[PDB]
Amino acid sequence: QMVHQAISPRTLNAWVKVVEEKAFSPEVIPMFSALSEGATPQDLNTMLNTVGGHQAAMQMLKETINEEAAEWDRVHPVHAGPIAPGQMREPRGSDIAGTTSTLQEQIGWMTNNPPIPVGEIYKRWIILGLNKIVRMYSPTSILDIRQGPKEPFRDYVDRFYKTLRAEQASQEVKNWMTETLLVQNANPDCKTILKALGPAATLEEMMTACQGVGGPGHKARVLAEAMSQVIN
Amino acid sequence: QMVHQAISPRTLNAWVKVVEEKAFSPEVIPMFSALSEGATPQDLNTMLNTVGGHQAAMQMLKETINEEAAEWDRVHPVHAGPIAPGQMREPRGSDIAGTTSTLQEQIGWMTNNPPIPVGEIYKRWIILGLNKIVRMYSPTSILDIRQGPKEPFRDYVDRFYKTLRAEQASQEVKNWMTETLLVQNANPDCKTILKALGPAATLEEMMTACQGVGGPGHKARVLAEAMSQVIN
Amino acid sequence: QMVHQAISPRTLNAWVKVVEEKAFSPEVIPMFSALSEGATPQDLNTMLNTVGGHQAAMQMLKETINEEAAEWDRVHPVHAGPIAPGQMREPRGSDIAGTTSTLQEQIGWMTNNPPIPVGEIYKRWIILGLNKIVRMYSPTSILDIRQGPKEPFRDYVDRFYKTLRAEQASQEVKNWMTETLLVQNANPDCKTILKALGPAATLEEMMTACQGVGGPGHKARVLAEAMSQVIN
Amino acid sequence: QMVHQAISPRTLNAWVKVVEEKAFSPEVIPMFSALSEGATPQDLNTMLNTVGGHQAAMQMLKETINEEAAEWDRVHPVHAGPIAPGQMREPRGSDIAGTTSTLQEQIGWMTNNPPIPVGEIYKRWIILGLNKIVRMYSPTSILDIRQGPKEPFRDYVDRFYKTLRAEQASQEVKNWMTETLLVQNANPDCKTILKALGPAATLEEMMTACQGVGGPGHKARVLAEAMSQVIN
Amino acid sequence: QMVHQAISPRTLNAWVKVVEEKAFSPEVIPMFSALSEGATPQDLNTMLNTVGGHQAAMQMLKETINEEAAEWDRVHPVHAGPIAPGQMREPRGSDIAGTTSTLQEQIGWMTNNPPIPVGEIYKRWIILGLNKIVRMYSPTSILDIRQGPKEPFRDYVDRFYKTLRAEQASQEVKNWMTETLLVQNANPDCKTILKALGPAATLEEMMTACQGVGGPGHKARVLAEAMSQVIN
Ligand SMILES: CC(C)(C#Cc1ccc(-c2ccc(Cl)c3c(NS(C)(=O)=O)nn(CC(F)(F)F)c23)c([C@H](Cc2cc(F)cc(F)c2)NC(=O)Cn2nc(C(F)(F)F)c3c2C(F)(F)[C@@H]2C[C@H]32)n1)S(C)(=O)=O
Ligand SMILES: CC(C)(C#Cc1ccc(-c2ccc(Cl)c3c(NS(C)(=O)=O)nn(CC(F)(F)F)c23)c([C@H](Cc2cc(F)cc(F)c2)NC(=O)Cn2nc(C(F)(F)F)c3c2C(F)(F)[C@@H]2C[C@H]32)n1)S(C)(=O)=O
Ligand SMILES: CC(C)(C#Cc1ccc(-c2ccc(Cl)c3c(NS(C)(=O)=O)nn(CC(F)(F)F)c23)c([C@H](Cc2cc(F)cc(F)c2)NC(=O)Cn2nc(C(F)(F)F)c3c2C(F)(F)[C@@H]2C[C@H]32)n1)S(C)(=O)=O
Ligand SMILES: CC(C)(C#Cc1ccc(-c2ccc(Cl)c3c(NS(C)(=O)=O)nn(CC(F)(F)F)c23)c([C@H](Cc2cc(F)cc(F)c2)NC(=O)Cn2nc(C(F)(F)F)c3c2C(F)(F)[C@@H]2C[C@H]32)n1)S(C)(=O)=O
Ligand SMILES: CC(C)(C#Cc1ccc(-c2ccc(Cl)c3c(NS(C)(=O)=O)nn(CC(F)(F)F)c23)c([C@H](Cc2cc(F)cc(F)c2)NC(=O)Cn2nc(C(F)(F)F)c3c2C(F)(F)[C@@H]2C[C@H]32)n1)S(C)(=O)=O
Ligand SMILES: C=C(C)[C@@H]1CC[C@]2(C(=O)O)CC[C@]3(C)[C@H](CC[C@@H]4[C@@]5(C)CC[C@H](OC(=O)CC(C)(C)C(=O)O)C(C)(C)[C@@H]5CC[C@]43C)[C@@H]12
Ligand SMILES: O=P(O)(O)O[C@H]1[C@H](OP(=O)(O)O)[C@H](OP(=O)(O)O)[C@H](OP(=O)(O)O)[C@@H](OP(=O)(O)O)[C@H]1OP(=O)(O)O
Ligand SMILES: O=P(O)(O)O[C@H]1[C@H](OP(=O)(O)O)[C@H](OP(=O)(O)O)[C@H](OP(=O)(O)O)[C@@H](OP(=O)(O)O)[C@H]1OP(=O)(O)O
Repeated sequence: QMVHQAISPRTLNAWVKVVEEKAFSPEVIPMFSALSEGATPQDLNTMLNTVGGHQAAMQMLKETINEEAAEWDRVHPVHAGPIAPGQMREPRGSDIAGTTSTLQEQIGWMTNNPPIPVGEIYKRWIILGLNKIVRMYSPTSILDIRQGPKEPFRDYVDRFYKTLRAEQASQEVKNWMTETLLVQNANPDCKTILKALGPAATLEEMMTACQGVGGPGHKARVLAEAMSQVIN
Repeated sequence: QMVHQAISPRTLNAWVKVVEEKAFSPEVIPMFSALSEGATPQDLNTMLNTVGGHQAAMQMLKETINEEAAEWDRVHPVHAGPIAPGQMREPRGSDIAGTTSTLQEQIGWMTNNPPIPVGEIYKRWIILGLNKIVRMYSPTSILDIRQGPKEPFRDYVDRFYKTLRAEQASQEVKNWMTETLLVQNANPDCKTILKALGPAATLEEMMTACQGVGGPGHKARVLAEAMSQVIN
Repeated sequence: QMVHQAISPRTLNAWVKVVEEKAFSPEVIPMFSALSEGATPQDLNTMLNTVGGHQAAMQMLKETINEEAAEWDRVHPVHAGPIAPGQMREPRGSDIAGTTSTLQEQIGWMTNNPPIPVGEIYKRWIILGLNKIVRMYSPTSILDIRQGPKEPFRDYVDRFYKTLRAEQASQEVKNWMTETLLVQNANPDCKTILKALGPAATLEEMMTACQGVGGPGHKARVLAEAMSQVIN
Repeated sequence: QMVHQAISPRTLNAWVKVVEEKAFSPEVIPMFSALSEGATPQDLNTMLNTVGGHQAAMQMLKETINEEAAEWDRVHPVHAGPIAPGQMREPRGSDIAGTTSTLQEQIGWMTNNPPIPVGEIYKRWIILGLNKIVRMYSPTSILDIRQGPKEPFRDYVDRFYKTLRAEQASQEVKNWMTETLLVQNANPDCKTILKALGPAATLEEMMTACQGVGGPGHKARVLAEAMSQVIN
Repeated sequence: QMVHQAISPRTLNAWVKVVEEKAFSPEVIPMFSALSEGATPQDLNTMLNTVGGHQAAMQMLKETINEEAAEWDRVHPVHAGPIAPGQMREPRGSDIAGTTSTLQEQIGWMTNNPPIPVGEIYKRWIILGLNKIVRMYSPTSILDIRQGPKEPFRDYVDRFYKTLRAEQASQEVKNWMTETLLVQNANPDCKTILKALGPAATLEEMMTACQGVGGPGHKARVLAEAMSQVIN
């Protein structure tokens, strides 16, 4: 037969925009519940594959799906023997998840009498994964990258640029983030030097200027400055 | 038969990441060319539907595809007469674009003898559209929203928030953009008042303070201050 | 039969020069796409084996190819039974990647009716790997090796020479890099000592001169110098 | 038969615009590869013939194509002579490039069973040529035409006007280039005289004024001025 | 039959790494002799085609191979008459070089009774070529580009950038090379001006500042300054 509730182009685009705009806020759960209703496991897998970024969250979702597939296998004992020509094989957990089943098999299960709604079962598994992501997963934010009090400026710059590469933004916005947040979120010891350097300093100049922060000479210099302020 | 070069989960995710990270920089043309080789028009349509945002760009792409389909229809004249039972209908432009053709028909055209590579024809049409986008389309940027010299502060705030809603960023990043760019990119007449308000000013207080800029009272007051400087 | 699109000597040399000149900049993706079109998986493997250096990137590419081969195996079920004498075995994921297939088998698949373009499928897998490399892989640079603020000079020298051995350069250029960058990219505490040492100092004398930096005596001496400057 | 992927008017116009806008930046390689897919060698030659200017680059491309045709002829031995009435002659290197083959022969090769993708082979040869151009060819720029320290002003003017005639620009832009760059890019010895002449000076007047630069009289005069400054 | 000593992926990669790391130092001769032993002329040609850069060296090697092939043809007289059906044609010099012989013919010669080791003969020819390269070929070096005493700065800059384009380095290393060596290896007359310009000067500003060096004005000015020092 045919699946009447196969996802339309606008449904897929709406799901993509939901993920891009809201990330994994709780709002994602109702949206996925409504956009994916009636769809085959193949359509749900398409929707899950359209998620860009958030690799850790997607791995969490995959783990949850695998656990639910194991639970399905536990509850449904394997039947051994020759299947009737009219009948078809009973779904397994991987069949529900669509890893070991074709679209035709999923449609056959969904449109059979009695019907096995593999799409809805898989949808509930995905919802469990999404709930776990919403509770547990925290996406990386370039706004959260601050230099530690004893962190070398080079390591902080490396973390900043890694997070910026993972950041969802336009290249112009990422350039503006580099120009604004990197110096601002440095620790006070490095920030003093960076401000003394001037606004026109390049990254190499900034990195050389802070290369000694925490070394013997810089420690002695700041200690002597504080002691001189005290004596005066 | 079956299509061996149907897009895999990783192929679709790579396309999604390419669009999210590069927007419509020229790099999008090779990637789409390489990620979509040998795919059916249905897979191409899926890839196009996973593009979030850039609605004007997608409208441009659709116009280009429609014009290419019209060109195909002009080149291939429709032949009147019943098709042979072992033969299938010759594709029209809409058939290549995937609008009026099913996946089975596309596979039949691609795997026939002689083959009609509808996927590759549609790929070239999409590449023409993408080239037009890369040449002529410029995405909206929150960094580009600046108050006009005579523009009311309300209108500028409205434009800023519309562009922010359209911006591809996390909610925390969007909040930071609101806290940073809105006052910064205001015109000097509003910006002096906004600075006089102080950092703690809310949006409504900021908008009330600038409500009279350009009115008779504000014009008279600034002229009076300037002539106070002059006749000092 | 024969493969009409086997890579020519100039095609292979062009690929080698692309890798040597641009490393894994995005330009590598279109170039590989155009140089390898119509080639057997054996030719693509020949092209991949000519990449000198970038071992981590090539391991990434191999992981991507293995994932795509697993996806192929998942989508193509194994058929058990006696193959027809006029027929050949259906390609598996390793067969497309060329690990478990011979050049004759690849040519037979590519030139059969219906054809299985194993070269094109493998090319898309390699393109996915190259896209991952372009996005995620960053080659080591001798210019990026700087001494940490608390790093011993000997450890920094070891890191510098390891990176220099990995660097793509002529031996004369590498000697010039040793003569220019090693002292330049040392931290301020070691740089002071190295500059006081003189331009004729050897590597052993430089390591001896900086051997005590961060030790108790050096710390006391720099502290005393700072305090003396403060008292005076 | 007929070629389904024959270049459309928009495809050819896009190729022309790509060449006009980007000259031979790396971007030309993907665009060509995308615009020329599935086309006959005749369409490829039409695409190549629309390149205006860059004659040296076109010559390099022709040399690369001839080299690839020679390689093809080396790999494919010439048949004995008994051509089957139902079969057609096997293509040579010149047939792949379309110099000695007609459109009908190219279509026959492309649509035959087994197929010989003469268009794609030729496209690979053209891509090799374009890669050579991108790597090696540098277009002449009016911005780079500067007078040598001992170059006569007449010779520099002649070089400037030759380059300007070769430059891609409108006549008004060329006139503005003449009014701006010619005096600006002269050597200091001629530039001083040109500045002393005044903005209204014509080309003939400037050329007459600089006719003596480097001669014994001008050298003696400039030396005398320098010595007079020294004595005073 | 089959060639048991066909080059493995690691053999080819080792040869590529040898050429990239050692260029044509004498170490290349043993390495090539060891990696290539027992291989067909086709494998030898692959290894030679994987050499990027050093085009003059490769031309020398090709000339040496052609002369050795001529020597082989002189020593082995061509015999007129039909070859025996069980026998194969006797190799010519081009057959040993692999230009006019297919892989099947090479394998047939190497595995015949008595055997003709065309691979070993070709290897000795290549060794002669590599020896000629090691003795007579010196690769271009960016470190060797120095401005002549009265070379115009523009010509020296052109030479520097051509050599830099030919240089085997990463783009970052080439940028650093431009930042360091170009001013450093200018002649003293231009170098004084370049230092007077300052570190922030662009290439166009440097070319304008040195455009007059060697012209009448600059010669008179420097002579006048020297005479000022003398008559001081
Ligand atoms: C052809 C088509 C119709 C299809 C299909 C199709 C079929 C099956 C599956 C699949 C479903 C369920 C399980 Cl439980 C496993 C499994 N279990 S296992 C042995 O432990 O790994 N494997 N698969 C791969 C299988 F089946 F192919 F083997 C699956 C997918 C998933 C959909 C999915 C994506 C996701 F993110 C998280 C999920 F929970 C499920 N997509 C992938 O898995 C590929 N992926 N994975 C991960 C990650 F690791 F981060 F989670 C990532 C991807 C990514 F999308 F690239 C993206 C960056 C993130 N799609 S179409 C048009 O969409 O291409
Ligand atoms: C079921 C499935 C396999 C399928 C399919 C499927 C089938 C056909 C088409 C389609 C293709 C070509 C043309 Cl030429 C037309 C057409 N020509 S017409 C009379 O002028 O409108 N109509 N269609 C709708 C048709 F065919 F249904 F009639 C099409 C699509 C397109 C793919 C596409 C997306 C795109 F962005 C630009 C394109 F050029 C083509 N997607 C849509 O069209 C929906 N869309 N449109 C637009 C816009 F208008 F902005 F461009 C937008 C969307 C959006 F994705 F929401 C996104 C915000 C942007 N997908 S699946 C798993 O992928 O869901
Ligand atoms: C004879 C010939 C025609 C052939 C062939 C030939 C045949 C197969 C393969 C191969 C292809 C695909 C997979 Cl998926 C695996 C696999 N999968 S596995 C079980 O997990 O390891 N193994 N192979 C080895 C196999 F098949 F032989 F078993 C492969 C290769 C690869 C080509 C390749 C190179 C590459 F860099 C990255 C790739 F993704 C694929 N070359 C190698 O792999 C050897 N290599 N590997 C790595 C690394 F580890 F860094 F990635 C490195 C090399 C290196 F080249 F030395 C270089 C330093 C880097 N070539 S010829 C003229 O070319 O000599
Ligand atoms: C009927 C029709 C459909 C056709 C065809 C048609 C057929 C063949 C060829 C051709 C193709 C390949 C080779 Cl390898 C040779 C060859 N090899 S050879 C013995 O060394 O000269 N000769 N030809 C002439 C041949 F075959 F006709 F004899 C060719 C062309 C080329 C296409 C081409 C253009 C190009 F720029 C660079 C190329 F590599 C290939 N166009 C020309 O060559 C004319 N050209 N050449 C050069 C230059 F020298 F600068 F590169 C220039 C032109 C120019 F366009 F004027 C432009 C200023 C530059 N077109 S159409 C479109 O006319 O209506
Ligand atoms: C298909 C395959 C199995 C094969 C083969 C294959 C077959 C033959 C040959 C060949 C061998 C010997 C001679 Cl004596 C001649 C010849 N004699 S002649 C009439 O005077 O020119 N011609 N050939 C071309 C022939 F045979 F096609 F006619 C050859 C090559 C050579 C191998 C080679 C490379 C080399 F550097 C120096 C050599 F001495 C020999 N590679 C080329 O020639 C292409 N090349 N040439 C030169 C240069 F000119 F600089 F030396 C350059 C290249 C380059 F690689 F691009 C690189 C920049 C340098 N490869 S595979 C997988 O490897 O692609
Ligand atoms: C009589 C005078 C008024 C004064 C009073 C005394 C005097 C003084 O102290 O001023 C002693 C120094 C001299 C003699 C001047 C006169 C001028 C000359 C002269 C400027 C002459 C032109 C010559 O130039 C050339 O030959 C051109 C050149 C490029 C070198 C070439 O052709 O190769 C040079 C060599 C540059 C000299 C330098 C010596 C002095 C200053 C004298
Ligand atoms: O007590 P110490 O044995 O002398 O330890 C010191 C000291 O650590 P203490 O807090 O225990 O005193 C310093 O201070 P902390 O950072 O750990 O708070 C620390 O680092 P800093 O000097 O940068 O502050 C480092 O001192 P050093 O920089 O010399 O490594 C360390 O080791 P030392 O014994 O070598 O001084
Ligand atoms: O000074 P240059 O820029 O190099 O050019 C030359 C050159 O001088 P050099 O010795 O430095 O090369 C000539 O040679 P000399 O006599 O000084 O040895 C000299 O005179 P001659 O040409 O007669 O030999 C004179 O050349 P000119 O007669 O043109 O003045 C001079 O100046 P120019 O740069 O103007 O040629």
